[PDB]
Amino acid sequence: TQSYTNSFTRGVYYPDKV
Amino acid sequence: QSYGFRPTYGVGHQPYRVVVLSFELLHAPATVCGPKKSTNLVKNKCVNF
Repeated sequence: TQSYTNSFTRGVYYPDKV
Repeated sequence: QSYGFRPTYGVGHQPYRVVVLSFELLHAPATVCGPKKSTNLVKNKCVNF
C-alpha cells in the first residue's frame, strides 16, 4: 500500500500575485 | 460561562463591542474599492493616474 519515491525538483509555486 | 448585563449598571459595566477590519493593500486583484468615480483611460500622454 505504501512506497517511497523522490521529488527531484517538484513543489514550486508563485509566492505572491505579482 | 455566560455574562449578564442590566440597564441599572453604571459606567464600564455597560455592554461594549469590538470589530476588526482586516485589510490587504499589497499589489493584488482588487475586490473592494472606495466610491471614487472612474474617469476615462487617456493613453499615450504624460498624465497622473
